[PDB]
Amino acid sequence: AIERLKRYRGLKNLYNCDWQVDEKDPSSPAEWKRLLRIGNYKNTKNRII
RNA sequence: CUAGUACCGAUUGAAUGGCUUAGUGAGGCCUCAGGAUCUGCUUAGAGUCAGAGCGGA
Repeated sequence: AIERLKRYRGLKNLYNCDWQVDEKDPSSPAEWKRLLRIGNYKNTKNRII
């Protein structure tokens, strides 16, 4: 069970967990800082136009 | 950060409308004049040959 499943964290509730977004785990894509990240898409869109 | 809501207040920017000072004023109508032209009569041009003179539009 360990070698099959060690990657699984286990949680009480997804809505309450503190899972980090840009997690450093190795299966995360090579591009992260390479990716564009925006936040307020609404306030970006209308501003650009 | 964004949204919403308002005040003044600068340009008169740049316009719309009412009132008002001063000055100007189209057009037709009435009236004082003017007379391009057209035409009747008359002594008189000829057996249309001119001129003048008295009228009308």
